[PDB]
Amino acid sequence: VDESYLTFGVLNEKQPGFSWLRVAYGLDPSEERMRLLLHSQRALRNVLLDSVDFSRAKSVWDFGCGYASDIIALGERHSHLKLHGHTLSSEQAELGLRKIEARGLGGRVQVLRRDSSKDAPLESAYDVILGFEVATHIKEKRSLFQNLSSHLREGGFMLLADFIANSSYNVTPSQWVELLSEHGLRLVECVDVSQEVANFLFDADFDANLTQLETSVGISAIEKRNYQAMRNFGAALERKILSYVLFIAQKDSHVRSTYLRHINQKWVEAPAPYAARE
Amino acid sequence: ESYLTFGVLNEKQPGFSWLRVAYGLDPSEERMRLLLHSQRALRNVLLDSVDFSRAKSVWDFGCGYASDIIALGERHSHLKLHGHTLSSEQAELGLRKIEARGLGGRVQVLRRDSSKDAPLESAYDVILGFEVATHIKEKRSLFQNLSSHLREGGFMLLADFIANSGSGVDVQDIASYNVTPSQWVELLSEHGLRLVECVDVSQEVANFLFDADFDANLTQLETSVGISAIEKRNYQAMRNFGAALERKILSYVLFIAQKDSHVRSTYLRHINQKWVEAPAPYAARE
Ligand SMILES: Nc1ncnc2c1ncn2[C@@H]1O[C@H](CSCC[C@H](N)C(=O)O)[C@@H](O)[C@H]1O
Ligand SMILES: Nc1ncnc2c1ncn2[C@@H]1O[C@H](CSCC[C@H](N)C(=O)O)[C@@H](O)[C@H]1O
Ligand SMILES: [Cl-]
Repeated sequence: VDESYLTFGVLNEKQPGFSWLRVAYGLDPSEERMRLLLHSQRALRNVLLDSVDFSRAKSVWDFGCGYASDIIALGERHSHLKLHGHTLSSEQAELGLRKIEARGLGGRVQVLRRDSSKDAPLESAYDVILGFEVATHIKEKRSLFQNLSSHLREGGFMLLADFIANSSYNVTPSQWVELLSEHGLRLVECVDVSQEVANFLFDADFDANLTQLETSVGISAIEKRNYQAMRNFGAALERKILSYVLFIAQKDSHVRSTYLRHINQKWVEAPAPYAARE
Repeated sequence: ESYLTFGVLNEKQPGFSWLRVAYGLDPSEERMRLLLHSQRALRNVLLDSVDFSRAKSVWDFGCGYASDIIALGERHSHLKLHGHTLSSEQAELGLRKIEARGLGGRVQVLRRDSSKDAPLESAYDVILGFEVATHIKEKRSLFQNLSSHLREGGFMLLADFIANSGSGVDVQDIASYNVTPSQWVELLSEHGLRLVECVDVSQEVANFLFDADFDANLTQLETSVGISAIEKRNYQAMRNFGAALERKILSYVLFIAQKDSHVRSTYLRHINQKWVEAPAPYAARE
């Protein structure tokens, strides 16, 4: 089961019989529920990717790329792009290589075993940097954002999907403003998808389905634990303890540091609700 | 003349008369201080967005008597600043003001039509337009000329007007050709201009312009001082413009935009529509 089937998605309403886990693992045979799973996951990614004219981009850096599904998809869609992914796992980089070669993308899509908090990437200035739920797993956040912003083209896009702590490593609204502002990163938009991700994750039969999943399919103690966290994460979004937010930012060395903090505060504290889009 | 620009007051000030204070009929030093502070506060909404130490060239595409670019030139000694004006005599007066301050090298005023004529430089870091586009009918010609001479990532800073009703398309003398929210979205997006922010200062300018005794004050100005029919006409137009803001037939909006050739055109329209339809209230500012 490709990692992309196990990502978050956005659902506008909870669907009474929907279980993301049963559908992703093919345990639910409903063709409509499968198309809903895939659509919701594509819709979440699209909030970020629809901002970028990739026909005018040359290079993309995913600084926590997993099994490289996102850069593989972009590389298949835009044949001219060079895409570089970072992972901390030597084996995960090997699995990503295998997927990349099997799709003929080996010439321009790479996965490197590099620590994005401290290891420079291949290119001096990327057009787009992607991070789907990576920054919250990284302790040295200023070291990370220094490395990211140093290797981002002026005017280049940084596209993040990450969490805000409203009260692993949780980041408060005021901390996000400073992390972005200190590194010359100007938000174009924040989009709050908290409730819609909570809707996607809500599974009234979750514990039953997770057990049923573990006898039918084979899932490791690691995988089981990871899915338990996703369920708990949905509950935290429901309770508004956390927010799940999409950040569309650009490198901007020409805005004043006080004005940069003004406009980043506007978007971090008053993100656009997802339900008001087209 | 610069004492006759608009300012922002957060609430109506009883006994404050922009006309009495500007001319000196009111000898209050505190009120004179308020008048200048309010006019600076309006400019600063736009000017505070730009790190001018990292800018090299500024284009004021409708510069009046060059007051704005002279001030910027004296604050930032490295800046080149170019102003455009339609008349012949305004340029001459501006250049004399410029030369009287030793700014002749760096600051220039040209008689050029900004809707059609190319500026001196091919790519400015900042383009300024304080109530200029409202006097320019050929909006697409103008914005093509502005954007094609703006650096990638450069700032365009406009003080201008959104028409909210049919009556607000033309407010006599002060705001001649105002366009609707949807027309603003198209004018900006078609030319690769992305809003960072819109700031609505309508009510605070109406507060600045409010004078319950304007008529009596205007007659005193004619009695004590000498003003021409063209001056008298402009001052009544400013009073009536303040009333029009109170009726909300138009909005006085500050636009902070950047040239952005890399954002998708559908997304560019989304984020420009957000700011034109939901501008930040000036009052929410700290
Ligand atoms: N400091 C760091 N440098 C590089 N990669 C990191 C990292 N910290 C976490 N990661 C990577 O982030 C990934 C998991 S975080 C979430 C998964 C990822 N968004 C995806 O789409 O698959 C893993 O590949 C992990 O190696
Ligand atoms: N098409 C055009 N090209 C260049 N300047 C123009 C213009 N249309 C109007 N202007 C200029 O805009 C100015 C009037 S609008 C006045 C506002 C000006 N920013 C100021 O502070 O004084 C005049 O100088 C006029 O010549
Ligand atoms: Cl004109």
